[PDB]
Amino acid sequence: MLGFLSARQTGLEDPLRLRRAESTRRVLGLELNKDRDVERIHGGGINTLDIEPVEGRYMLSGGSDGVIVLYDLENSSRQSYYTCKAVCSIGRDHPDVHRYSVETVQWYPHDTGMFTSSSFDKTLKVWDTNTLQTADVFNFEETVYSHHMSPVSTKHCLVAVGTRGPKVQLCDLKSGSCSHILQGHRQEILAVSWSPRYDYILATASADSRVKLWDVRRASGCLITLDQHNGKKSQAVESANTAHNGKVNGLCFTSDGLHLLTVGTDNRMRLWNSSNGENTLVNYGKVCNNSKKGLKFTVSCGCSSEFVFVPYGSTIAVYTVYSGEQITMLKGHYKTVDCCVFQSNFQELYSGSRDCNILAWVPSL
Amino acid sequence: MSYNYVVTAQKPTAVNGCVTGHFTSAEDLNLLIAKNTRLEIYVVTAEGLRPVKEVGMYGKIAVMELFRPKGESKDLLFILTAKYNACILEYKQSGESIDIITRAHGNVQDRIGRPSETGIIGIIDPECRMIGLRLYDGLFKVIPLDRDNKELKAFNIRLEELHVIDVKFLYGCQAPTICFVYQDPQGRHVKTYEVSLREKEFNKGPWKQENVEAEASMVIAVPEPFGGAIIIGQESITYHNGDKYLAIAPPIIKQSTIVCHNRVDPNGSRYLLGDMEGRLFMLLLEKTVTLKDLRVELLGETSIAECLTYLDNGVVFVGSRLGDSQLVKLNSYVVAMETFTNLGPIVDMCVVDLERQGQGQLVTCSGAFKEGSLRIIRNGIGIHEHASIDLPGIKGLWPLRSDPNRETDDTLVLSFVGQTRVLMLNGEEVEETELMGFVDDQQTFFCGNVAHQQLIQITSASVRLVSQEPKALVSEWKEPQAKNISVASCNSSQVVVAVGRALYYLQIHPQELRQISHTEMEHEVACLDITPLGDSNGLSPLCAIGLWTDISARILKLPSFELLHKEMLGGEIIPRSILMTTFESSHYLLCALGDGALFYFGLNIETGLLSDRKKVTLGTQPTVLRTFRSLSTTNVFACSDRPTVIYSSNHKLVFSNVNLKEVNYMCPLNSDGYPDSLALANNSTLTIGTIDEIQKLHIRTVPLYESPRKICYQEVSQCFGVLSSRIEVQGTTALRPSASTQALSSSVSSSKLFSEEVEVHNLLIIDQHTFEVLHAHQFLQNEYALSLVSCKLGKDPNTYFIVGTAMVYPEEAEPKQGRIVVFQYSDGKLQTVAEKEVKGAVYSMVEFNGKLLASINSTVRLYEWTTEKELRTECNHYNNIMALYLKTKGDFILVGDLMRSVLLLAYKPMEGNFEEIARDFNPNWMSAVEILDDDNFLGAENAFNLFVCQKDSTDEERQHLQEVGLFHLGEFVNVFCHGSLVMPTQGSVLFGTVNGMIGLVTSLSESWYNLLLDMQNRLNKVIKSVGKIEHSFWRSFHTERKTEPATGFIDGDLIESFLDISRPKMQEVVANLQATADDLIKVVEELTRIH
Repeated sequence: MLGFLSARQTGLEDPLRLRRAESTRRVLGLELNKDRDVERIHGGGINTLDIEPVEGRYMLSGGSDGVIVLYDLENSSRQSYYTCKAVCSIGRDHPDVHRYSVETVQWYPHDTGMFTSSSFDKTLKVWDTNTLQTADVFNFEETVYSHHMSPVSTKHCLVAVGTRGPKVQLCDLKSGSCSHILQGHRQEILAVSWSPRYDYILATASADSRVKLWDVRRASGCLITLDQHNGKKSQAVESANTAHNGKVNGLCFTSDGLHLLTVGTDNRMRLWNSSNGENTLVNYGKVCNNSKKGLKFTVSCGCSSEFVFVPYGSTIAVYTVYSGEQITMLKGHYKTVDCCVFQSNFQELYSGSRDCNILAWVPSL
Repeated sequence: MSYNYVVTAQKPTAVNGCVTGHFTSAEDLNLLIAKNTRLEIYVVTAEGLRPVKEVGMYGKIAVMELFRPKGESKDLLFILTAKYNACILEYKQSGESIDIITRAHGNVQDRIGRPSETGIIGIIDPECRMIGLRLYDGLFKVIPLDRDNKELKAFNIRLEELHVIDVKFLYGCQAPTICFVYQDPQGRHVKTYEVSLREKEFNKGPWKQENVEAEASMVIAVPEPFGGAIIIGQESITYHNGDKYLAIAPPIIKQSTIVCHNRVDPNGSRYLLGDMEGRLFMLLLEKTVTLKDLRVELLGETSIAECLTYLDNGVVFVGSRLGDSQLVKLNSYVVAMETFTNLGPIVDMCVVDLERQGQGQLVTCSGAFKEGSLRIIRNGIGIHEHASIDLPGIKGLWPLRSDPNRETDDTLVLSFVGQTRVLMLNGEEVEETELMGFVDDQQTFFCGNVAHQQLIQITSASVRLVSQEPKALVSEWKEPQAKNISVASCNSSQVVVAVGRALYYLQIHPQELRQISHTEMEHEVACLDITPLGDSNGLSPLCAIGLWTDISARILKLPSFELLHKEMLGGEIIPRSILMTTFESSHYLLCALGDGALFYFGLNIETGLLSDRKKVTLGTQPTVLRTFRSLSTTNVFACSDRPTVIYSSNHKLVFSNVNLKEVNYMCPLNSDGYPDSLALANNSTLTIGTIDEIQKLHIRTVPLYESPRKICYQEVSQCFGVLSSRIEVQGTTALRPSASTQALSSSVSSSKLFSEEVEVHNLLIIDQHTFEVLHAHQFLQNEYALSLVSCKLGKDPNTYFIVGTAMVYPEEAEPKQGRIVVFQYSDGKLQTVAEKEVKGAVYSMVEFNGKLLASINSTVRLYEWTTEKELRTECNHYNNIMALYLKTKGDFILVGDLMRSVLLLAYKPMEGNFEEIARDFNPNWMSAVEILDDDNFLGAENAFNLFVCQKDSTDEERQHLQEVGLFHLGEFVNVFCHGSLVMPTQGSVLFGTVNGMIGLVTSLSESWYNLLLDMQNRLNKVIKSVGKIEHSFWRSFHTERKTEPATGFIDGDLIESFLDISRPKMQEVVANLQATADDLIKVVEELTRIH
């Protein structure tokens, strides 16, 4: 620690680099913050969390109980220990309460006053945070598995929605619209997410064991299909071009948006060239994934190394995006971990699991 | 309060970039210098360097390379800002109207992208086909060059290899090629991708990759004959060209890390390397032309080199962030011709109100290790040179008027080893001459212009009264037994020429030298004066004398020669000069001793009893004084190595420094070629000048050859506590002896409580005047001085130097052990008062209301001082990620944190504990911290920023600290501290940076902030910036996690630049406002009156 300080004061090594360099040092010795607590409201195992993109003060949580809990994560007690209280929650009394399991809940990129919620009650709901009413409600032929908006810009207001329907469904928030559809996947889509880097690029993870990347401005055809053998395998049609040996159900972009992480039902994580789809052959080993739903997992940023937090059984396994080397498996949950979500401001992490308990993970010393 | 002002006290002085090419015209070999915010251009001439242009940018200069594309007449210059503002700039200038011209610019910042560890790298192609940028890991930006790319549109190309050490272009390839060292898990390797603009992609480089050193850190692009690429490791140096491998490993390079190199021979035969151990090396390459072998000489020792460029003929400019920049001449050894005072990374500083004046002074801890020093910055005045004739060893200077009829003076007389010269000063042309009545073979002790149209020339021989109208000698007075004269002092009618012990009084009546009195003294006569005090007729009733043997100032009634006040000054140091002069109204006395230390007394002419006494050490060599009539009043020009001018304003004394290395003697001369000017002399030359009404800065370096860390001033001990840190390689032995070895008295800490190159920490007692190291204390094995205190604690009114230290062992990377020690220096010896063991490093210590507050790791803790002469803890506070900075006002306490921004922790006494009042929840990595007043607080963000919080006033939420000011400064600020360097704004806060930039901060009322705010944007309209870069972009808060415009801060420099713009373009700035032209121009200068 002291050498870090005596370098920074002298201007030996770049200050902001030493922060990056310092920050990976914290993510390493991160442990289950025992002096923190997330208040228990969700009656179901947590299917999603989401921490605010600007300042990251408030958090949304989703649950199988069809509930949306909204949390304050700050502390202002004269003590060093505290319990994240829920400021608001869309509970059973509420006129618009989700009827069934809530699988994604996402803060409106570039507007904290709103947020979004999709469920297994085949709806997508738009929300006023400050009043707690509703704004827009959408409806789908099939159970919603994943929804997302690009955190790049506000040149578009499309919401990617990945239902059990093989058609991918893009919903304009601006107006009702919802007519826009993307076509090519053949089985249930389990994960959607946009490129942080690229404005109109969307990724799509269906159960048909393939992944696709779409320019939504294009009225036909995806841009690439992730092929795991990099062509090497002479495969017959409609069996070729399959990312995972089993249904693909996890998707997160790399901090910069230069790669993609697919985790499938075959227990693999694969790191992918987000441009050409080149399987980088980064190993990670067997990553137990036997879920029937989406797999919500996050990526670290603002540190030298880029880690990737994938929920592994009753733990969150921590890898090194580009080395593939596992650091550890954050252990605190007694039941299977559903989701995890990384805090960029203090290199923290929050896990929502079927144990119905959201847990905080901070670095130590 | 709410809105603040930011203006420079001192510009960045450290060079993180230098580059050499034909910039100004095809044959003027320019040296171009990059100090952070500023860009300096110089012509190389055989003798010295010629400054052609110093310019300020809006952004930190990260890249600077010159290059010339085909068709273009002279080299064009690339720059890039840390905020990624690229620009290509030409330099054109007609007459003397000097222009810097933008040919292209464009910000290339990819919104996101992990910014690479080794940091920004800008390289340019040998043929000028493109400009390559490694900014972010896995991403190589490529700014094209083959068409009018004015907006500098670039495309990226993915880079498969993400950890990369350094990359360059290469010579003689058929397509732009990059050669980089990269790192996977198999160590560091070297590799080539050719670069294509049409494919927009890397293809296959000419030769295949090869293993290289674990610590291979640098890539030198060997030019056209030979070819290849040299790679600088720490153990070995390797060369790769595609068909050849060649590797050497001299034992003379493994010691230290070779950090910066430069091509010397344009055929790439000689290369200047350089490391952090200051060592300049020579890389030689040996010569169907291929490489034959490598070879490295050790050339000498320099300021630790950041950047270097060889000019012409052995001459080398040396850039250093780490100490004083140099200009060295190659000879075995290396002789620095010139050397440029860079305040190294200003690690700490202190305002010192020495001379208890209305003006304070700044002492830093500047530089690290070998360049490590203190520095004394303060305001001063230089002189306008006109004549500086070189007349060695002038023991005196007097002005006379040759023609009695003239009311101008045309004579200057000069004392020497045994005789006396005469200087005519032919209007504007000084020449030697003769004078009748005045001897040129006896050493003159006094002369001037006396009463009844007469002259005077007291020499060692005798008093020799002269009639001025005809010349010759009308009287001569010598001691009756024919003896010499001791201490001469006379005015216009009376003389009291001293001899040995005795005193022989005189009067200069018409044509006669009269005596009245003769008396012995207790001891031999030291120094005399009478200067027309009270006048009444043009006469004295007193006599100002000192003695030897007792050291006693003696004011005597004149005719009777009786003692009224025999003053005693003490000491073995004896009085040098003495004077009597009236300021404002009051009657003051001034006795200058042999060591500088000057006494100034309150005096009345009726009594003479000396009332109220002080001691303002204004030098170190003997201090001879001289009255000089500065317009409406008379001032006193003291003469030592630290020259001074003294005048008064408003019934209290002023001690204005003079910006000259040393002035021996001085006398107020008002000729006609030089009306009311100065005549000044030093050991070598005689100078004539005038007062510089523009008050600049004076700096006095005090080399230390090790690391200065902290600095606080003790007034009663009249000296400094300084925390030092010398390196020593494994019992150990230091490399070069530092200020902590050459102390007078030493000590090594004894403590037993805590039971291959290590840092050794000493506490340095440094006299405030001599600047010598009175005491050096060596701390325990691996103890780390991190905090320092000068203050008194408890009811015990003894002042203490208190230090908080830790225990450093390889295994742990955080200290679990440290101590707080209480020292005492008085009576010349360093006492140790008390100990205290704690469970980690102390990063901060400051006095609190009669208590010692200290930051022990992640705990802020408060100590009282037991009458038992030990420390007791009153209350603690555990909630912190890392307690780094403490600053106090009243019962409030500010806390900076490693990343938690700032807590305004409070203290309510009735229970005596730590109440958290209000916190900021912005996640800020902090550099420095400060209170302007109980309401507003300034802090320094790791990303080179300044924000101000505020307390919020109707519920429990009030614990949220509201940001009210945002600013990007560009300077990593290592320390704040209150005080001012002078005597429209409120309060005065000074800061020291890493780049050596010293900064004032102050506060404003809304009425100003608004008035000044438009004015700035109105300037940014009129001003054409260097790379066409916007101001409020350069001033917008920027980290990775945020970017927001400059609000709550006015840039004073932007406002100050207004006095350097052209005339009508000022009227343009006015246009509308809310205020006519000349109202502005005054108050702008009135705002110069603070820094």
